[PDB]
Amino acid sequence: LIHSIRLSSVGPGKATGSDVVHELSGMDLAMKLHYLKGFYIFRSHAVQGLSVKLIKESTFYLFNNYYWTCARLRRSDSGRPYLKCNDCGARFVEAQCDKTVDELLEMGDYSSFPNLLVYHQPIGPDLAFSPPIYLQVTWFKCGGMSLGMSWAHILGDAFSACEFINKMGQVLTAIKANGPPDPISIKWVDPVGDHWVTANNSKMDTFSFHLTDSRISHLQSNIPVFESLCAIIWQCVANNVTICKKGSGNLSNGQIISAFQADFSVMEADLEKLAKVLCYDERSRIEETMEKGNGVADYIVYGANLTFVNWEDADVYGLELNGEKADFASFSIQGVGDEGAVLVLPGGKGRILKIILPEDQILKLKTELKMN
Amino acid sequence: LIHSIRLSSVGPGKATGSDVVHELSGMDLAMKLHYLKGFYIFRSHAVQGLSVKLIKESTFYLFNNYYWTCARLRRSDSGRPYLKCNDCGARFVEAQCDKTVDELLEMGDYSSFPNLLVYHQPIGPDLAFSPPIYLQVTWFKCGGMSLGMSWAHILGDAFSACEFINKMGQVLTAIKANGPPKDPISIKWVDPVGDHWVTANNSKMDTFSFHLTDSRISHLQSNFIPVFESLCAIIWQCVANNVTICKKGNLSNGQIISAFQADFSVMEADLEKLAKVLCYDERSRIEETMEKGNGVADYIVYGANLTFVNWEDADVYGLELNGEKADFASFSIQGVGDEGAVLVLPGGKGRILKIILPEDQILKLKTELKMN
Amino acid sequence: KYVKLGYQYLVNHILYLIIFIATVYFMSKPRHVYLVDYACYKPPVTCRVPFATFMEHSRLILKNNPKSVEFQMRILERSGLGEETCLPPAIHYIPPTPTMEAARGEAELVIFSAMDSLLQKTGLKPKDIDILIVNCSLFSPTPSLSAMVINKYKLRSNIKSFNLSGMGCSAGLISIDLARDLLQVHPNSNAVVVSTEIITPNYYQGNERAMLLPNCLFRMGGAAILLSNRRRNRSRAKYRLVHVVRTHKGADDKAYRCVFEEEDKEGKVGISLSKDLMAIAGEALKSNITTIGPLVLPASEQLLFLMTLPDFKQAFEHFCIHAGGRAVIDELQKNLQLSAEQVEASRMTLHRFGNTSSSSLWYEMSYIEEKGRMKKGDRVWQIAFGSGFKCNSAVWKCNKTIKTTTDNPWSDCIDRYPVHIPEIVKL
Amino acid sequence: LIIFIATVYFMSKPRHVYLVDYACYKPPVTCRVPFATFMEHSRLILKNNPKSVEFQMRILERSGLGEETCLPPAIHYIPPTPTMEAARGEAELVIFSAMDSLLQKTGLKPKDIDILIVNCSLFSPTPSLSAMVINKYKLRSNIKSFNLSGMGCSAGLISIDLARDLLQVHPNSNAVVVSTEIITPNYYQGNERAMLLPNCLFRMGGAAILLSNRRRNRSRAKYRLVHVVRTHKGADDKAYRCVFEEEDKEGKVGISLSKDLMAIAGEALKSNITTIGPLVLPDFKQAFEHFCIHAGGRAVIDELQKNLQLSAEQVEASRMTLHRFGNTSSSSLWYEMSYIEEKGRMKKGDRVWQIAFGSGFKCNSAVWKCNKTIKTTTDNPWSDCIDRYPVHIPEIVKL
Ligand SMILES: CCCCCCCCCCCCCCCC
Ligand SMILES: CCCCCCCCCCCC
Repeated sequence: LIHSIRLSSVGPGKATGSDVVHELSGMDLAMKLHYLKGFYIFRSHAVQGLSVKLIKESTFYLFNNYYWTCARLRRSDSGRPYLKCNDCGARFVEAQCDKTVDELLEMGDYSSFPNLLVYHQPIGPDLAFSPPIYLQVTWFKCGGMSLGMSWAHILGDAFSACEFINKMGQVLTAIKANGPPDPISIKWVDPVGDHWVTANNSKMDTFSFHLTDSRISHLQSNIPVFESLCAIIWQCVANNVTICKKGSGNLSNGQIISAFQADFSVMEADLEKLAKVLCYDERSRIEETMEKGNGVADYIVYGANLTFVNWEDADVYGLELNGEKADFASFSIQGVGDEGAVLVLPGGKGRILKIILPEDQILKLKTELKMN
Repeated sequence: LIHSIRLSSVGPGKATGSDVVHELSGMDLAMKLHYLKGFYIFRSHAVQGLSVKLIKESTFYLFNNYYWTCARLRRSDSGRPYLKCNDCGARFVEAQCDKTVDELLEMGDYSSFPNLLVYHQPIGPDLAFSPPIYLQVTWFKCGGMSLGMSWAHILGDAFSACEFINKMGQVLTAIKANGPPKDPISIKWVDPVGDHWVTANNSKMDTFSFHLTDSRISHLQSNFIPVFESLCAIIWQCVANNVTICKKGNLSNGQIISAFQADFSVMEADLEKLAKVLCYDERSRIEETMEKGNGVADYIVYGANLTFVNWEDADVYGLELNGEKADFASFSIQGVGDEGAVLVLPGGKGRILKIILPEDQILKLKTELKMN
Repeated sequence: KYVKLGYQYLVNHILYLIIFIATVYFMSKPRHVYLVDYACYKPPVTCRVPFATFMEHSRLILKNNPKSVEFQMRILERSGLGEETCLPPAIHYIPPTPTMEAARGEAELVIFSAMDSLLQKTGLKPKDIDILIVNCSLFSPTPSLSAMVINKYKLRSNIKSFNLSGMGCSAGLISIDLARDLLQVHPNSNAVVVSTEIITPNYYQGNERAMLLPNCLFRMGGAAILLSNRRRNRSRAKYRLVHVVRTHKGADDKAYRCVFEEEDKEGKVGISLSKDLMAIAGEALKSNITTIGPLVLPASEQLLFLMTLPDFKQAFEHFCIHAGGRAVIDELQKNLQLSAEQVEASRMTLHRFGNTSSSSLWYEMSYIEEKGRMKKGDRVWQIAFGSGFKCNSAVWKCNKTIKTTTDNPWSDCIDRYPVHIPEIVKL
Repeated sequence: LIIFIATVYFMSKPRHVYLVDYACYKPPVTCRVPFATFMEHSRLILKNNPKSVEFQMRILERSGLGEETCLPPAIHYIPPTPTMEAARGEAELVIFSAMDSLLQKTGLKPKDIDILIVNCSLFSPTPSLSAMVINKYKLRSNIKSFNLSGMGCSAGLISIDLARDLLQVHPNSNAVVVSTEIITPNYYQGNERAMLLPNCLFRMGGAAILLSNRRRNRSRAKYRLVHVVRTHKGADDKAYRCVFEEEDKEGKVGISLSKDLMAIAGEALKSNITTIGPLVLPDFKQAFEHFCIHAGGRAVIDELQKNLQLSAEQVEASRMTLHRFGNTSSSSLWYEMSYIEEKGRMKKGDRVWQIAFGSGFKCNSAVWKCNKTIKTTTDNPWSDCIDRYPVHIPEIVKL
């Protein structure tokens, strides 16, 4: 499917100076085992006039503002990791696809897109030589182009990654036009050393589906859209529950994390019960927990307690090449604990729900939704 | 055993000139399905200070006298083959052997030596691009050297090939010293082969070599100049009608070839009787039948009947490098007919007997001969 | 021996009714050769190669040869290179795949950029170029690089074009000397000298430690120089060529083989460096200095030397030591007792642009010019060295005080570049 | 009044440049490659490309090459395996043989060589070939050495012109010019037809020439250089790209020739003649006794003979050099010269016009004058075949 893969490096066009570092906060360290995969697919009309040279130049000018995303991980004497800004760069991948964009979008099974259009390698087992950003550009027969990013969650959250990609697009356009410029939401896991990967007892699988405005309104028979959908999926999955929404340019993990522990029967509960539960910030607790460990202990956020993620506010379609939005853009989490996760993404009139569980639970959920 | 094989071409140092040809007689055409494989093995002492460059130079100066051995086969208007002396050359092969000369000379039977130390390809299926001579030089780990030659029988007989190799050695030494200078019964008609001159056998021909000493010769003679005659009689009795004898009579097919049809049963015949019938030339009739076919018909000499070849007088140990004869030299025929052949070679005071027969008959003879 | 060469040349140099005495001199004097101007190529920031990226790519490429990676780390830690040195695009891929298309692209980019800058600076018309000399050591396509320039700029059919290849990093001064002679022969003519090293074919794809140092040190760069003997250029010329001294230690077997292109055990071509490269370099530099001493030293120093049978800081105002290695600059500074400010241009050029083979002298000249330190009448000594172990030297005299400009390779970094270069760069 | 009219002329007079002698490399018979062997090796190598073999057959049939041209040892193996070691060995062999012959026949001491110019188009090791010569013969440290590379088959006359200028600058000096083409790295290992023609024609050869401006060589010199004219057609895109080194679809490097190549050559030649007509003419062929046309192709010799109305005797040296040695690149002109000297046809005062052409389509020519009647010798590459060599060359050589 994908052939002619070429690797190289990009990075800041301006040296940042020696001795520059970048501290990782408690939230950054609590997300060190998670990654973001985001891919955009454009047709030949939008990518007209673009070549790998232009994209590389735009990335070189983009990383001047995000030089720390090209840094490498070191460990202090106390063992707390940090980013040393040596301008090592981000990994750049060029790929070819024998299919066309029209053919690729006419498959229905988009579940393989994150694995083929995005190049991902975990940080480690040697921290000092693991880039936190992988960018892949794939060229199709019809002339369309795919842009995939693997983004280490230490750098920031999904909104930060979307801002980064939008800035890349803006810089490309500018170059073309004007010339060069105790908490519950986290779970302690067995130490992973320098290999930052989420360990899973079972084989996790992802299943995604789109819901329209009519479906959401009908399900809402009992702001409220996200809560109601979370309640529906929570009831079908059926104690600990985690929610993860947007907070209130700069790259940061500015995401509101909350958790609730329910000593009641979720299995047999009214929908309004779970809705009131969900709609009625744990940054401080996580910060203190990670500070008391000097950043050496390892925790996972996603998949800790059936995480719910609200990316309907994410600018997943903010990348405009030649003033045209991507034909199809999507985002997902790489690395999710056993409890799995649910992701809400901004579709059209409705929302796109991605659900990550063990395969047997995936089949059970598909059976449960076969009539609901 | 043999690795690092490199092919090349050698030939006359002086241009032969345009329109030069070389005619093939009736004997040459009758011999065209047979080839001679010879090889010589020298220890590291004899070939000291002898590189491939020197051997190639000596061959370049040798082929001036034998330019027609570098010719290529053509067919005239009537279809009679001849040799166009276009100086296309002879094939040269360079090979390496991990073993040493001592290991090779102390590993039992030398049955695979002709196959590995001699590079052989038949003439055809395209006559115009088939060299009649292949030379191969093998270098051993100890520093010893093997020289093998595959020689088309159209060029001459075993004595001619031995003279050619001895002249090669003489030229090499001189360059080192003074710098550069009625129906015939012996031949059987065979199915047409067109341009692929190979002897076709409806069986698996196999060889069997042994070293009858100067003592057992008299021991077998007492059972009843004609030494090879008595050996041929013994082998004829052991393998038991039609018999062929080849014996010694500038390169030419000068062999004296005779045949003797028999009516008395060979099995129940005295050894002296068979010796008498054996010891008591068919070139004229062979040439006449060849001319009656316009040189287009195909005939087989060796293996047409039970063939006995007398090479005891051939100068097998004639090649001298730095004044030292080959540690081990041997000659044999490739392309023997179904009937088989029995070659007698010199072993100093003794004889070496190479029998070529169908494998089952070889197994039978292995036991039949041991009784005497 | 080399003192004898210097004095032999000086005998034929100090030499340079009324009508006869005037004519016997005016018709035998050498023509003045003038460096009208020159342009240095400024590699784009998209080609920069920081230390960490180089070492990561080495770790990924030589994954099965840890000792080679360690050797490259040791070499590049003490090289004195900075974070802004550049390599051509083809070498940025994790396995580099050097093709002749990429080599031609890099050659066109560098050479055409330099030539465009030169023509814009001097107002020179292509039809006025009489001589063209191009020197690049390794890259040599069948239609010459000089032929490529002639095609690009449509030079005259009677252009005297020359392509010097395989002559190492000292061949820039060989080109300068050739232009000097050709301008002696041909009056009222212009010569253009292009000095460059295309890195894409120069890159070594094996893992032998003797062949990996050029990968660590050589970086992108190029220069185009306009020389003239026209009387009109005499006023606006930046420099006047005073001397060129050539030394060839190729007769000695050790010097001949100290930098040798050859295949390794795996059949990959690269430049092997000998263990005694430093001894050969010291001897060649000493021989060149001894030969040139008689031509530039004050008569006082020469008489002092002769009596006890000197100080070159008094013979020159500016020094341009080829940036072929930190150790060579160290040793020259130690032996000649040069101050930190007298080797500042060479060290800064090595830090900023790395080892640009034959064009580094012009980056050093640009560095001196952009600090406003090149005054009228100043004397500049350029010295270069390279394979065959040729060692060449040139002496220039500033013809007019040089005002700082903005179309130079140092324009965007000169305000800070007298920087501290640590002995060991920690990764 | 006499001084200002006499010394002005005497001081503005160019120095006389003399061809003291030259030596041509004689390839050994062990490197000989007849037509049949070339075609058989081509069949074995390009076994999967019958059309490439047919193209090479068609090219070599009408090439005008004989049976005694030579290729270096590395090219004799059925699949050639060119290595840098083999290229260095061939370069050393050819160049050292020619240099030894030159130093033996001139009596020139290596310490008396002031200028050394080496031109070889494709081969260019990091220690230049001039450095190799300096190391071999232990030349002076202040020698003016130059290595011209990538300038094609006309670069021999470029080397001659450079030596002429350097001898103008430097009085009482000797220049040695080594013109050669190493075939081992030149060989094309692919099967693209446009890049296969060079393999069919380029053969081993080399030349070492001693030039001087010393008065002691004014009487024993063979020739005096009269003129050198250079033409460059690189400004025209078609002429620039008509001989271009590049990779094929399989990534193998070779030299592609354009279909219009012949046309371009014609134009270049014409230009050169139009530039040298006013320098020698008082009808082009009546200004010269002898002609040396670079043996870069039978068709080019045919075209020049037709245009300049040359006779069979006047183009004899070029045709015989093409037949005997093939296309030896820049050294070709010196084999042809030797031919005229070996027939006893080079008399004092005779004018020789050499012309060469190559990549970028530079086209250069040189006019020499004979300084002394040259007697036949036995230390030249034609010695063992001159007595028969004015041979009949068939339009098509039948395999
Ligand atoms: C600031 C990021 C720059 C991204 C470009 C990096 C290019 C690296 C050049 C190739 C390094 C080769 C290392 C030696 C391998 C043997
Ligand atoms: C007489 C035979 C001498 C060896 C000829 C070798 C031919 C090599 C060149 C072929 C190139 C395809």
